[PDB]
Amino acid sequence: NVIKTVLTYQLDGSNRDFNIPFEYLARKFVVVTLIGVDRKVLTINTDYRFATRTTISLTKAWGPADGYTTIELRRVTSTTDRLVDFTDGSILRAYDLNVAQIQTMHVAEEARDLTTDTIGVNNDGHLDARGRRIVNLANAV
Amino acid sequence: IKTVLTYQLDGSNRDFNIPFEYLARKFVVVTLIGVDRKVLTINTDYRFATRTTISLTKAWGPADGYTTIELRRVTSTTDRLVDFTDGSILRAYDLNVAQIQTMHVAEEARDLTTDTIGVNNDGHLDARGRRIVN
Amino acid sequence: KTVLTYQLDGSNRDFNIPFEYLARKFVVVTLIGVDRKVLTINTDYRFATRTTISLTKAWGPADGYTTIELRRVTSTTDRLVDFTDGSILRAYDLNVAQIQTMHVAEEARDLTTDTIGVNNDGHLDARGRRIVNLAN
Amino acid sequence: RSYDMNVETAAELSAVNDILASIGEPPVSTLEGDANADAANARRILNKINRQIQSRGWTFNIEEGITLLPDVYSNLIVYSDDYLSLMSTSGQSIYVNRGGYVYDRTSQSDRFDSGITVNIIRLRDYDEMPECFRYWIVTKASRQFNNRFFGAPEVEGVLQEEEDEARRLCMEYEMDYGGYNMLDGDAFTSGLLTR
Amino acid sequence: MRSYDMNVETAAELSAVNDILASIGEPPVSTLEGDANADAANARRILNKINRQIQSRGWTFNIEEGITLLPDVYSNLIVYSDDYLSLMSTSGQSIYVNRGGYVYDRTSQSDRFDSGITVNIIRLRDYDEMPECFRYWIVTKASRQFNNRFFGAPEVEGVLQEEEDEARRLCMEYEMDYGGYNMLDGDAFTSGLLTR
Amino acid sequence: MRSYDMNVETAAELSAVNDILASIGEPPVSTLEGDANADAANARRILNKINRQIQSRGWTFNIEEGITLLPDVYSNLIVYSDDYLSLMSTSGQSIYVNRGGYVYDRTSQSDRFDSGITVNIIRLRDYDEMPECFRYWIVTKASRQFNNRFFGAPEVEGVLQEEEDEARRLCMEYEMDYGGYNMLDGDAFTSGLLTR
Amino acid sequence: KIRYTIPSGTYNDDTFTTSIHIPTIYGANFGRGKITVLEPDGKITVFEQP
Repeated sequence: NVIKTVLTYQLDGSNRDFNIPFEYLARKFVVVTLIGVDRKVLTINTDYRFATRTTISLTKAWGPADGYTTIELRRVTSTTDRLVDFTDGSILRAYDLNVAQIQTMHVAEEARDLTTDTIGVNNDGHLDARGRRIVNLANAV
Repeated sequence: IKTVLTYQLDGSNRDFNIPFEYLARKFVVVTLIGVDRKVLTINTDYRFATRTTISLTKAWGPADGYTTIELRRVTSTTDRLVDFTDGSILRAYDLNVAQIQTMHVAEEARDLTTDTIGVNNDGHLDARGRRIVN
Repeated sequence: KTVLTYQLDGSNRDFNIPFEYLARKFVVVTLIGVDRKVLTINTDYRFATRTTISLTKAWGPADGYTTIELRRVTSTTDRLVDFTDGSILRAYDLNVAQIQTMHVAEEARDLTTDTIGVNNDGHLDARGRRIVNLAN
Repeated sequence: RSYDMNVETAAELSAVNDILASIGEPPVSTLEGDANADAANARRILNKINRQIQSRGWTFNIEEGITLLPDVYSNLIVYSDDYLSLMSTSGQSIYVNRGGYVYDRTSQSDRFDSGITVNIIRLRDYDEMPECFRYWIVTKASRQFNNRFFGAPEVEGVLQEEEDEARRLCMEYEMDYGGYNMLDGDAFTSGLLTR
Repeated sequence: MRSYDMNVETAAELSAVNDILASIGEPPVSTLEGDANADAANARRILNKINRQIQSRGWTFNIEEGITLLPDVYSNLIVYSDDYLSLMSTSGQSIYVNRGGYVYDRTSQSDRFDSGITVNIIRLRDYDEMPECFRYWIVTKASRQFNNRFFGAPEVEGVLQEEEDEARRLCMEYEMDYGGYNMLDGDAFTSGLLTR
Repeated sequence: MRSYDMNVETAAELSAVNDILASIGEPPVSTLEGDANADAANARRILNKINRQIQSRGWTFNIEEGITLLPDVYSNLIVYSDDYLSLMSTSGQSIYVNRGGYVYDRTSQSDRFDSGITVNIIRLRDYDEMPECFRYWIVTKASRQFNNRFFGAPEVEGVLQEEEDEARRLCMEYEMDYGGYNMLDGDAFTSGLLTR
Repeated sequence: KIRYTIPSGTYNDDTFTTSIHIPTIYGANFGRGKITVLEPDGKITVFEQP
């Protein structure tokens, strides 16, 4: 039910450190986007930093004055590019087997957490749009 | 075939069948659906009478405030049942369980239609008496 | 993408398969008419190549079925690779073991997006459908 | 190893591997299949120790003022097997287990019109324990595992020392979490301090 | 629980494992990458175990006071990670527990938060991030436990018992020097009593 | 004496027996049903023996005060069952004993009662009905007595002796927490002395 | 144990199976036992007895 791969925090205009609760295999798999009037994606080394493996430090504080109410931390694991590919000559290793298993789990888990990209039931009995517009509704009757 | 299914609640019944395959009992989640949603605990509120059925210690119904019960499979993504350790014998059982566990998560990944709006016969978007927020 | 449709009134049988599939039982072919018709493989379509399906009969908009849907449904219960002790561990078998779960995940990325999804502007793109039964 | 990964490992498998490591055995990669006696024995001792330490009673796990609602028809409150401790909120306790149901010994009744309010300890998972408590559970489980399934006496003296230290750090956690004060936090002395 | 063996080895972690291996007389390994070395793999597991245990005890350098934990805006849940070795209140009796992997207010019986909570938290750090004296104590304690579990030499047990006590003593000296604690003016209660 | 072998096996009783079996290093059994397992049968016999013994000691949770035992209207006999682990008077010196399986008033030298008698009684309870701490003490004491009689390992003896002492201590902590006894206002004598 | 080159016409496309005949392989029939087919790359497929 509750999404574990997409974490979004309120932006107060003075806090620049945000926690990463979910696992990830590469820092590029973590996507930092500021939500507000628009959804602005941030750059790995110019807009933020990995202060620790569980903490993202923004270079600049963002807030409602900047037009961004929330910041979102989302894991996007590569589906076409696998981190481990076995060869007919390679020594089988525990690390390679772990990464292959974990990468498929993240892809499966990210698929199971797609209520973020649709209208799904939140903790309460309410369908959640999660701070974006329902565009192209057009006429109503 | 479905990893999520719901049974209507009456005070007479206490046994509910589990159709799906679960690797661990903690992967099965039992919730009471009414005006309020309540997750039950493994031993105080129910039990596993057999592998494929769950028996509640208490009978529930409209008087208690819950008209339906939901039996859902939630395989753990963070807590993997298999972790390969260096210098350990590579067993085919470990490889198969690692493949099944990630498959179960992906199997539940294609059952989010229940937790979504859904589409009508007319092709509209049917919010089943649910407010849309944010 | 795991779902694609072709509408061909003229005499044509061949439809290129965009998605990768592990087994022929995973590709399911339906006819989207007034009511959907699920077609068996041997009677209705042959795999002329791994990339293309040659659906027997025209099945054109002359019939109600008009367009043809190529859907990938990977089986969760059935695993194409089952590791057995005493068998040579093959890099192919290890690689395809992850792929089957990934394909199921890919098919899930489209089933949820089907009813309602998010467009490239980061907004939920409705298909022009009223939100009925909505509670205030 | 490439990439700056951030991944977790299941704590129960880590706890079991710590128990097998205590007697010098290689770790297992998995805990299911029901064909591994070491997995069955270590996991069973881990649950027993986890159950036993939680039942002792700590500020973080003693839930105060919890209401247990009876059945609407039978008016029976189930006395759960996972109720490690059930007491009254104050004074002498009056509720006992009688046939799996909460029984009021003073009034001699299993029937309750409304929910009772009790001081309850309900069994939690090993994952939900504080890190110091997890170490104490694992250390105590390892010590019990050696006494029952290894039997080496030099391991006993080592794990006896470790459990004593493990319990000490959990006792430090209880006081830091408790924040107990005998002047104003005290139930009786706080009244005596009013001028 | 954080995976110790899934990241690149640091020079200090390589040094620590070889020190643990030396305790029973195993020769040093060049890398922590999988070479089917059961002893090195066992040493790393005990190294991680002792690293978590000593950090969770609590020290001025690693106890973070006044830390805000932010909730998810749409779920109102604050995650209680397994890397939170200790989570307390800033003052008085603590009210937050772990329930299902999320922060739970036991007094209010709620896991929903509209705003961040301020807690006294110990978060797991890398062994590379430990002070030098604390690294020595972790290795000494890991070496002692490693010998007890996988060799059991009683002569090695006695010496590492003395080494750990000395290693813990020097960590206590570090913690007092780092803390700079004063019972007159650095005291919460007595400093108020000193005003004339 | 109540039969321990003749009813359905419960999860706790099965868990208790496997705990007792583990004390000498025996693997767990799936069921308590007769499979010619002498060790499991021996463990269940000691489990029942220890269960009766600790309950008969007397605790606030299991001592029933003011219980009325009713006689048979046509025989005027009150049965003194073997499940009455203790039978006392509510106050002062006790006057009832067991004579031929029936309650006997030793002061009046009669076993005939026209009406119910009020007694402080301990009645045998299932091991399920015991508090978690008391279940652990019963298992720990049964495990110690099982090893003493059927294996006799001296190293196991020493550890189980220490475990029983800890188990009994935690049952004593439960006794006072459950009891909530006060010497000022909860005292039979002092509370009267506190009135001004 | 026998080395067998699979002949033409054994593969059926409507079933996507290459079915080999045991009497063709051995010149003989069999009653009981698991059958293992070993490919040169190491792929093992095991056939349980009907």
